[PDB]
Amino acid sequence: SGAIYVGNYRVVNRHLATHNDWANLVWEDSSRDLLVSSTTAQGCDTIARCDCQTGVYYCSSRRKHYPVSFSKPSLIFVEASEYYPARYQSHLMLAVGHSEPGDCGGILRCQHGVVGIVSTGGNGLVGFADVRDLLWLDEE
Ligand SMILES: O=C1CC=C(OC(F)F)C=N1
Ligand SMILES: [Zn+2]
Repeated sequence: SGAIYVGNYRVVNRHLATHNDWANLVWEDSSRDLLVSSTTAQGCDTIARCDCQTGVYYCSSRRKHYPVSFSKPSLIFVEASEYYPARYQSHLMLAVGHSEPGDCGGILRCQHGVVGIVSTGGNGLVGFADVRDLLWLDEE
């Protein structure tokens, strides 16, 4: 589990969105595994605006933050998980690291701020849904 809180936006894995998220929907994209809902209170997070390929992510299944190198966001085939069938997921970054389903929502951060959230795992990789292209998160 986990979210990004930027301005009056809450960014979650689409597959973990709650009824309240869907009732306060700003934007969602199944292909990206992302959903954004509106918040009443302002959030503590700053979104990275950059093309970093190194950062640190939180792994809940290890209670640990790991430094990683990661691929640039791309359209990637993802094997079946407990929460999606095998499918193509867009805007996904991969790193070598540990990820189980419940690790989804852990933050990946670089020197510029929040890069994305854990969205995939298995076979020794961790996949992160990028948010750095979502410029509208920073305004309005
Ligand atoms: O292997 C699967 C097939 C379908 C899924 O989607 C949904 F049923 F959770 C999840 N895992
Ligand atoms: Zn960066």
